[PDB]
Amino acid sequence: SSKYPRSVRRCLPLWALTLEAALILLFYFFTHYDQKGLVASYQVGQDLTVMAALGLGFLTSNFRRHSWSSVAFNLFMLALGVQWAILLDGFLSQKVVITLFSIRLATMSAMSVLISAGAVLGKVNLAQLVVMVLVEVTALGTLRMVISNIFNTDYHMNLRHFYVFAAYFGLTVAWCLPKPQRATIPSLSAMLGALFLWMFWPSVNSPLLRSPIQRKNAMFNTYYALAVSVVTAISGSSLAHPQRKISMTYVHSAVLAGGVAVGTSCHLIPSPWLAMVLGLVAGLISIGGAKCLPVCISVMHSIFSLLGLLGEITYIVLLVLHGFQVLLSIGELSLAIVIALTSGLLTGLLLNLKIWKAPHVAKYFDDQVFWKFPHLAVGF
Amino acid sequence: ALGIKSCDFQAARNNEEHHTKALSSRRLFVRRGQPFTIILYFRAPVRAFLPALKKVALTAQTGEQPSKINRTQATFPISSLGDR
Amino acid sequence: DAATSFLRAARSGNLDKALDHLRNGVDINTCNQNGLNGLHLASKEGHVKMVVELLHKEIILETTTKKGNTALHIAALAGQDEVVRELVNYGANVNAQSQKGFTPLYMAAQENHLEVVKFLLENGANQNVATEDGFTPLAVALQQGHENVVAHLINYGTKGKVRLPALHIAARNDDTRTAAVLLQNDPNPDVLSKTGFTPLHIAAHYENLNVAQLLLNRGASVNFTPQNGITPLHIASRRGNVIMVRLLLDRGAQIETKTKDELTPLHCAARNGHVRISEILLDHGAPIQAKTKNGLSPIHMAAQGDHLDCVRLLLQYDAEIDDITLDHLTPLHVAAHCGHHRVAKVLLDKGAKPNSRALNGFTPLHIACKKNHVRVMELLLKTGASIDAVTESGLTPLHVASFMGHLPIVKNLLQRGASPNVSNVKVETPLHMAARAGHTEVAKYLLQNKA
Amino acid sequence: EELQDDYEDMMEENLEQEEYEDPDIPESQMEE
Repeated sequence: SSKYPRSVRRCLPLWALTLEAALILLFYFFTHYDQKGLVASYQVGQDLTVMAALGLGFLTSNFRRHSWSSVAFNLFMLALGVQWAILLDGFLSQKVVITLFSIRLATMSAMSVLISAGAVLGKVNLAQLVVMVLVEVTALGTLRMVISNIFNTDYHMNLRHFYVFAAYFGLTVAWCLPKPQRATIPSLSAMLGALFLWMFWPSVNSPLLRSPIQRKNAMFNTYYALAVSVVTAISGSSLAHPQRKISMTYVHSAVLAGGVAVGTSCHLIPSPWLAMVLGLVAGLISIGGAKCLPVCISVMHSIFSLLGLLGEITYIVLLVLHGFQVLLSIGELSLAIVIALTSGLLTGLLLNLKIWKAPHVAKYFDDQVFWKFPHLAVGF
Repeated sequence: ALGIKSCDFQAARNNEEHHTKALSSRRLFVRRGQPFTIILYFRAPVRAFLPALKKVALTAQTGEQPSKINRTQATFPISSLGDR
Repeated sequence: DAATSFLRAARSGNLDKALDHLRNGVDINTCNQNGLNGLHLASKEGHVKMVVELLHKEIILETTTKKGNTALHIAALAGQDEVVRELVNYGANVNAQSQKGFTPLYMAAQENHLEVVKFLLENGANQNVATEDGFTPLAVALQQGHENVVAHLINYGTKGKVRLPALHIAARNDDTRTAAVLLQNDPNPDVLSKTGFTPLHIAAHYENLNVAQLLLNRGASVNFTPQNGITPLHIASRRGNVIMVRLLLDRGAQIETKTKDELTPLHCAARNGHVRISEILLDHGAPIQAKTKNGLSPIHMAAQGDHLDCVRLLLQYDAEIDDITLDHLTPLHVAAHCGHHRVAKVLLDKGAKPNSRALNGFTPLHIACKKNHVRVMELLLKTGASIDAVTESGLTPLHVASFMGHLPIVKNLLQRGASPNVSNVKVETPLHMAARAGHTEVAKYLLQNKA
Repeated sequence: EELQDDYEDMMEENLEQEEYEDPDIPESQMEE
């Protein structure tokens, strides 16, 4: 097989333009438009957009020669995912009325895919990412619809499982990919992205809560848990390292451990000390996973999945205080995990198709595959 | 449409090339690692060479209980991409 | 349409379809709209067998596409290490430049193909060749962040061609097809390696008769003499290649050629014990009394190596049995020095003088007693060697044996009646020699016998 | 490996150019 990348001058433009034309046609046929707090409602969605673009594009840009692709592909995936998620959430919760709240929900749905893509960035091209975006948005919408139909929950309120869904979907897709690093300036850019994610994660911890009191309590808990998690992660990076130094890449992923741990139950926490305890437990679990998971591909995605599972478990624990309820919650969690694994397997099987012109395994984590650089021999 | 009439092993030429000419000119004595030439005759003319080439495979067996794990049996196709 | 099918088969690796199309009459040098022929398409997809088959079909190796890229350029850009090796072995120019000045080394360096970079650098690729924009493989490797390529390019520098020429490799492996393709490309069969040897020298070394005959038919020099004077006939005689010796003599090899040490092929055959080669050379007119810079004749070489049958053959061809070197060493002296009692017996049975004198008056008996060679001593004493013979310094064999401490030789000499009362020019006795070297046992036996 | 014979140094070692030269005349004078 030729290690030189195949020409995508006819596959990628045709695919992207066809997707955009289909999106425009569907918006024309199925979408319709529509006060005092318009700016206040827009600010939450703006924070979600800022996270999804900046933090999730630069957080994976820590690679030595794959930061361009990480950032630009994250932007492209967000732009496609919001547009497709608007239509999918309109279809599965019913025409589609487009509001700021629907834009916020589609932004969360795209954030799920952006989190999943971190396990597969550096090993796929743009068309495979488009396929992953479409399939993952459809699978998350189907999971939310099934949960709403079975457990009598709300379709928009089933978006709380997006941490665990994104993590397991990303791991499952990365498992199916063919088997195959850092620099200072890309690490600083990833630190900027991680800082933005850490600062604005309280917004993503309460976009679905309606009452102001629950949102305020959730933001308090997320803020304190995130502070505790940052302290614990920066402290314990030296413990879980053979060189006895602090790993910047580990910090980039473990800054968010407390926010992930308290994400599903930030409104149920009645006092900030419990949130701080949860953040400390999240940080210690992150240290343990960083020290143990590589022994038994993406370590950060694996510890993110472990943190999401821990957050679900502590939600189960906290829900009892505030038999059949535990069974319903565990069944919902198991259904989410099974659907995420099945959809990840399907997406990985579709991503191995030869028609996508995937990069060679020896050309992984390189921007030279997808980007033009001067003084290069082109073609044969 | 691909019947086999006979198979000429060309014992004399191969034995002279494989330095076994003093053994016999009728039986085929060949040495390992060196090519030997045989001629395969068909009862009927072959219309298309490539499909018929894809339809034929050769098997060499030695011993009373040939097997692939014992390296006493080997099945190989007739093609130019084979491992010489 | 048939040419299109042939190109598609070349691209897809279907060698049978390509061979069928070539048999039907499809032009071998056909190409698509981009100028890529079957060789280019095969090199892009890593089909080594297709490349070999097309090269065997007299395809033009140095064909360039519309971008100026050869097959080697495409193979280096695609990262096909095996195809790059095969193309280089068949004579691809590693320093060829494209329209914009790109080289195969540049294409391998820009795509982080470290193995291809290593192979091209070992095969003579010049990293100092720049494109039309002034960029170098080192510069483009630095630009793209290929750290291993940069490190290897810096470390290698200008080490140059460390590999043999492709014709030498073909002659080593007796590859007649590769050699035929190389000679079709480069008509000269006498290409020189860094050591100075032609591929005919390699063919004679390994007795690769087929490639040697091919080179001799294409116009190779059968008597090509490098600075060291080692002809292919010399190598064939030294290596024991009888059939190669016969082939070289049939093609017109000179038999009296001397190396820088004045070694004839007869000397090389005799020092290694090749009786058949020596007989063939002597039947073709090899001088049997040729002497090297040290005065050694072929019989000296045969006696040095304990080559008994070679000594017999040389003596059968009227060799001087008492030929002397610059040190006046007869072949009997050489046999005594090396301890070859069989060679000494053969020489003595045919009339070699047992009491021949060297420069310092040493007899073969003296040298046999010096080197603790008891069997040679017994054979010489049987054949009339003087047990009381003296050197120019008056040294008896007992003197030398006592000084060297060889107790069994001293015991045998004293049992055969040698007198320990003999004296040197310094009047010293064998007891003096034993006492001056601390040989307690030899001195004790000398005291017990007659001292 | 199995390809060292394609290089100049290994081929030079294999050809054994020292075997085509007269090494020396062994005298080994007994005088101390």
